[PDB]
Amino acid sequence: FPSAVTIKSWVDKMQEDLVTLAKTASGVNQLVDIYEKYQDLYTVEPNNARQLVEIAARDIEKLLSNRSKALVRLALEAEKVQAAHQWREDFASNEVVYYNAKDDEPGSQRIKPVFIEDANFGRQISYQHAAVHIPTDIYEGSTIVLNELNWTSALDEVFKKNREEDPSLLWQVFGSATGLARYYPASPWVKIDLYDVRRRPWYIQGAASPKDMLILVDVSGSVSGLTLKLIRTSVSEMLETLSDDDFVNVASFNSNAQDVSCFQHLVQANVRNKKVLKDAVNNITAKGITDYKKGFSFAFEQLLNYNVSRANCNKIIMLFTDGGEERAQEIFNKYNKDKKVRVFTFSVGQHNYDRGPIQWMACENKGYYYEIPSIGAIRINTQEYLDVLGRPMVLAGDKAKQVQWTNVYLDALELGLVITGTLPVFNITGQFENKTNLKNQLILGVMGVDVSLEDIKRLTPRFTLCPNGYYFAIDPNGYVLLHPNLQPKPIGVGIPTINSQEPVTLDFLDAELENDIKVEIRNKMIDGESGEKTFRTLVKSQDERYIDKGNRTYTWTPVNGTDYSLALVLPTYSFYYIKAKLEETITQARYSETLKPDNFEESGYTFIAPRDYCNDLKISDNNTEFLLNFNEFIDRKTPNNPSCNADLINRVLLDAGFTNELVQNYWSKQKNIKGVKARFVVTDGGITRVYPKEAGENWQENPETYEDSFYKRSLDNDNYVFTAPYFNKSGPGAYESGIMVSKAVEIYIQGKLLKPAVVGIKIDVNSWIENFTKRNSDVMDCVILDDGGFLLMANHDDYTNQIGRFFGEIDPSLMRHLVNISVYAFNKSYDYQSVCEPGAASKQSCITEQTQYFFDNDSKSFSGVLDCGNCSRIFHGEKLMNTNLIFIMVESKGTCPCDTRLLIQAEQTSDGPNPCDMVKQPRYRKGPDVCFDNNVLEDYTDCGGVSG
Amino acid sequence: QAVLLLFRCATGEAWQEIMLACLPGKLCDPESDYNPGEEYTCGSNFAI
Amino acid sequence: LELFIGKMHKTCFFADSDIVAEEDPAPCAFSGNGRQCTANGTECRSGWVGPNGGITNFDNFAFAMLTVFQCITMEGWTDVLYWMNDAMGFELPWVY
Amino acid sequence: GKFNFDETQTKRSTFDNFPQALLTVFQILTGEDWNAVMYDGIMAYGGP
Ligand SMILES: *[C@@H]1O[C@H](CO)[C@@H](O[C@@H]2O[C@H](CO)[C@@H](O[C@@H]3O[C@H](CO)[C@@H](O[C@@H]4O[C@H](CO)[C@@H](O)[C@H](O)[C@H]4NC(C)=O)[C@H](O)[C@H]3NC(C)=O)[C@H](O)[C@H]2NC(C)=O)[C@H](O)[C@H]1NC(C)=O
Ligand SMILES: *[C@@H]1O[C@H](CO)[C@@H](O[C@@H]2O[C@H](CO)[C@@H](O[C@@H]3O[C@H](CO)[C@@H](O)[C@H](O)[C@H]3NC(C)=O)[C@H](O)[C@H]2NC(C)=O)[C@H](O)[C@H]1NC(C)=O
Ligand SMILES: *[C@@H]1O[C@H](CO)[C@@H](O[C@@H]2O[C@H](CO)[C@@H](O)[C@H](O)[C@H]2NC(C)=O)[C@H](O)[C@H]1NC(C)=O
Ligand SMILES: *[C@@H]1O[C@H](CO)[C@@H](O[C@@H]2O[C@H](CO)[C@@H](O)[C@H](O)[C@H]2NC(C)=O)[C@H](O)[C@H]1NC(C)=O
Ligand SMILES: *[C@@H]1O[C@H](CO)[C@@H](O[C@@H]2O[C@H](CO)[C@@H](O)[C@H](O)[C@H]2NC(C)=O)[C@H](O)[C@H]1NC(C)=O
Ligand SMILES: C(=C\c1ccccc1)/CN1CCN(C(c2ccccc2)c2ccccc2)CC1
Ligand SMILES: *[C@@H]1O[C@H](CO)[C@@H](O)[C@H](O)[C@H]1NC(C)=O
Ligand SMILES: [Ca+2]
Ligand SMILES: [Ca+2]
Repeated sequence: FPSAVTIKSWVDKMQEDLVTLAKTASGVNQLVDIYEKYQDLYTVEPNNARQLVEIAARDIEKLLSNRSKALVRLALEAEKVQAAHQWREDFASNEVVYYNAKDDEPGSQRIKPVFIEDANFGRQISYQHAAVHIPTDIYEGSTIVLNELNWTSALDEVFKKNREEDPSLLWQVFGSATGLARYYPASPWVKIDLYDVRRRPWYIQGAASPKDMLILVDVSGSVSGLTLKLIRTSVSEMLETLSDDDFVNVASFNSNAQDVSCFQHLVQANVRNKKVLKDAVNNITAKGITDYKKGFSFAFEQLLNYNVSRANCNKIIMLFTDGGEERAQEIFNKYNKDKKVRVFTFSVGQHNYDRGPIQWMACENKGYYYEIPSIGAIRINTQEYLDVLGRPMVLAGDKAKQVQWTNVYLDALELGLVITGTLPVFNITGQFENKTNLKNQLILGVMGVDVSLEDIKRLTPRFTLCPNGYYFAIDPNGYVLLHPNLQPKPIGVGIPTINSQEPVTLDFLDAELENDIKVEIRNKMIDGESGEKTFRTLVKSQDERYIDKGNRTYTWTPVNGTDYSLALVLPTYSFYYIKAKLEETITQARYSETLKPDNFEESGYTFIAPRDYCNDLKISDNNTEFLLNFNEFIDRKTPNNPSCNADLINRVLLDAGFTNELVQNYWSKQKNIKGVKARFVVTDGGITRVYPKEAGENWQENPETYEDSFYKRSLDNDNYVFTAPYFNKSGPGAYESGIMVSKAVEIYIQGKLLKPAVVGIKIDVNSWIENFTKRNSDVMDCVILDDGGFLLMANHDDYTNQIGRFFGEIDPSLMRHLVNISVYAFNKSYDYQSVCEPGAASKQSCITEQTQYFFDNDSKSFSGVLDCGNCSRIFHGEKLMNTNLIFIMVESKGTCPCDTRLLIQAEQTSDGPNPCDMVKQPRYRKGPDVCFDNNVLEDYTDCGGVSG
Repeated sequence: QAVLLLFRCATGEAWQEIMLACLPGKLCDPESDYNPGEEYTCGSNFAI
Repeated sequence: LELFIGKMHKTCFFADSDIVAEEDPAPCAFSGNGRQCTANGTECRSGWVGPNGGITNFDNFAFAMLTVFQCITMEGWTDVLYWMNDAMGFELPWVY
Repeated sequence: GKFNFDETQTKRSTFDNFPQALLTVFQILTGEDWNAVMYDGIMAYGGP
């Protein structure tokens, strides 16, 4: 084994070979000179974080105020129009004219519309009228439906009036309590149909207030058989009506009351928690005698806990039973004398047991009585309890009409991620003289207007920021309304085993890597206070394979029209940006001439970022043709550009000249270099330049520069970054492309740091072997790894064959010992929006755990001995200077025949974290301040008996 | 097969359910020849 | 017992699965002589419990005696006759 | 109470209480569908 001095000098020669090759071939200093050479085609502008967040938060507040005004103007007409309705009972003569969706008539006439296709809508629509959706299990043409189908026809004019001031208005929907939903503009509905507007999350939040639910399940002997199957189905279909603001728990009683799950108190009832309760419900068996006093005493004690986070709102007890002779009136006179807890009772199944006590239980405690004889009645009887809970809110009047916004969810009409406004509509008939007040305490329905997340993204431009800088808005519950890591996919829970209705609620701590400092920032944003903090953060790469640590600055302010809070993540070296100023005619024609596809042989293969340069230039996702449209638009349009912004076009044109002048003046002289296969320049303007036409066909990176993983990683590092290729024969690239090396250019205009572009080359692996050799020994092994433990230059041929592979999958014994001696740290995190192939108990969404390795210690020299069973193995570790590489030499595994378990660094399916202990110490959250319950004027005399 | 059905009715197995299955509103096989369109006319009220 | 033991054990499941295709399953042909399921994507293999949950069959002396006593009381005898028609064919079971 | 094994439907000819027991015994005497009740009672004890 050679000495430390003889190995330190051996790696010293190669680190000069690698750095000098990349320094000169790419021409890092040449690009720096070009930017400094002119200094007059552009100006340096400051990037004030504090000013940006307030401006962006003002636009979001103003946008949500247009929709709020479009809702009060929409709900006022519905209240007034309905109060003038006469309730006709025969429509055979005066037929109702409406358009019914999902189609190609006793008392209705159908409309066949025109259905013109347009943009900002994924489907064909029509502004002439409003479509009407009726659930399958609801008969159109009934008196209840037909009467509702008339007075809602007056909403068509106010639907048009709302859209005239704001042509950028998305779906406007009225969800009636009868079941039908009328939306504008008219468009066809999207296998059988199971959509009910009354069960949608946006309808539910406007129907009532948050609630502290507690489900009591009867698991005595008499419920065994079919009526246990209906009880478990009714409970499961009822937890589907609970949002993130509602706290629920499930208990069972059969001569003894206990919790059915691992929670033991009220839990937030989010996506993960509701899965645990749902899983625990379909596990209960029926056995024992019935004890109602013990069941209700246990239930009333959990509602009075106050140690854990609750809703501090509607307190309700749900009793799922069949029948008994026990009234338990001694418990109700002890635990709720003030009637602060509602009791809803359900009699489930086909039986002959006494329902009298069950009916009496729900009548004294302001509840309601429900019958569920078969499966067909399960879905509708588990949602009518919101009529009772909305009674106090109706009597409030004008102070209960506040606009609310939902969690981020996928639109039913295939529109993407949207949020919906909410405002209830009340019966008003007879309220002018205040004489009816009989059905006037039930809402007519809920109004709603959809706001797409792409609408919000247009209010927070990000092309003047560094690719590492981004905006991100938060929610009171902590979830993210806006984030680069939020994807239009449902969040997965558990592991999918086989033998989109849920909202996309992604917490802030789950969007990016968690930190002790970041938790404090999250809590300061939730309670709505402005601030700022600069601290060192370790950042996960765009491709989940690397972790790098760099300084970041977080600046947040509350959007205090709504309850959201907006923040702007901005690193250093990005408080200034290059602003292009150029109005000369011939200097842009020459720059635009460099974009012609024909002369790539003299200027290199050129890519263009599919930015929204002008409104008439559609994105293409092809770039080969998109550039053809872009440059043909430049010469076929007056350069004044009155319809689109010149700032986003002046930058790309200015960067076109700078990249070309490097190619013509520097790259053209060296036609071929021994160790170079390709040379690329990626800039902030949004262009890529690969000099060889043949090598430009292997560029698999995203044309958008802000989405390039190597571009973002090279800005954080202050040295050449080696990016390992992929594996598993994922197309071409192993040997015929090369190894990518990049280095971000830094310019100093007036004492200001700026990183406008990156440059790099692709070192061929085969010629690097020749330099490395100056081989396949059976007694020694020499490998080169980067920051992340990926192979880049091996020694044993077969090792070099599996290039760009994690070192733990080819030598687990050495990799595990490296982590222990603190040279390769690792941080594990969960990906809640991932799709994985299901296993045994196409594809389904699941949680996948990610692992990323990075350099822990700053020290460059490592040495030591590892023992793997009656053998002593020695090794030396030296790290290349000005590079993220490490050279490790160890004798071959043949000497010591040991083989431990492989160490996998890949997207591995998991089901964690455990939800049974997260509820013990939940994350901080703030609940709504509106609480509408316990109103004295409530009638509640119709308990369950007037109906039968 | 007809004799077997008659024996089944003689033992009184499900004779009323056989009777209810011979009413006019029944489908009969395309193997038999009949005017197109009128396909459910086979079956007679004399079954009772 | 002598004529037929364990013939009513082949109903037509879905292809490459273990779920019975029909809601009221009936046996296939034991040797390709009785009834064959000709539903799109169905095949049958000997792995079925039996017509009445295994209570009605001729694969035991007690089971055969119970079936004979059930048939001699003119109760559900045609059900067993038709199941054997589905299993074997149309010539032997009617005599028995 | 042992006739709650099917979990998919509710059975009418049971021994749930005295009137239903009397009705089921009378039905067994008449011989109509006595084998169905026998199967139900057999499957109530595990099966074949
Ligand atoms: C907002 O509130 C108003 C009033 O507060 C409410 O309008 C009232 O609607 C009911 C219908 O539910 C009208 O009731 C009338 O009287 C009886 C009661 O239903 C009906 O007669 C039969 O009733 C049975 C039920 O008991 C029903 O099954 C049957 O179909 C009915 N018809 C028969 C047997 O022919 C009358 O038909 C019904 N209508 C009349 C007499 O025109 C009230 O009269 C209405 N009150 C007022 C002041 O107009 C309105 O529906 C609420 N809004 C919504 C969206 O529901
Ligand atoms: C519920 O349906 C009713 C019938 O379908 C609607 O009632 C009809 O509305 C028509 C137009 O609004 C009326 O036509 C005109 O009414 C005015 C009185 O305001 C008069 O000039 C005439 O009666 C008539 N003019 C003409 C025909 O040129 C109908 O008179 C009226 N009644 C009927 C047809 O019996 C309701 O409007 C509808 N409710 C809602 C809320 O839209
Ligand atoms: C939130 O509301 C407050 C006041 O309601 C706004 O505070 C303003 O702050 C600026 C500079 O700090 C002052 O010049 C104004 O006078 C303040 N407003 C008032 C009414 O005094 C704050 O701007 C709001 N939040 C946002 C994002 O605009
Ligand atoms: C938390 O809940 C418990 C019971 O649900 C409350 O009762 C006290 O519990 C703590 C120990 O957990 C002790 O102080 C006593 O055993 C209980 N009584 C009193 C008067 O303290 C408790 O008050 C609730 N709050 C806290 C902060 O523990
Ligand atoms: C990311 O990785 C770091 C480095 O291992 C981890 O934080 C270290 O945790 C250990 C023990 O838990 C401490 O002794 C170190 O001082 C920590 N280093 C730090 C905080 O820099 C942890 O896994 C992750 N740290 C984060 C996310 O901040
Ligand atoms: C079944 C015979 C049968 C009927 C229809 C079809 C096939 C067989 C056996 N026996 C059962 C009892 N029944 C009769 C019966 C009549 C006379 C004597 C004995 C019994 C009965 C049963 C219950 C209550 C009152 C009367 C008469 C027939
Ligand atoms: C809508 O919001 C925009 C800001 O997004 C604002 O400028 C405008 O005044 C609002 N109202 C209308 C009718 O456009
Ligand atoms: Ca009971
Ligand atoms: Ca009979």
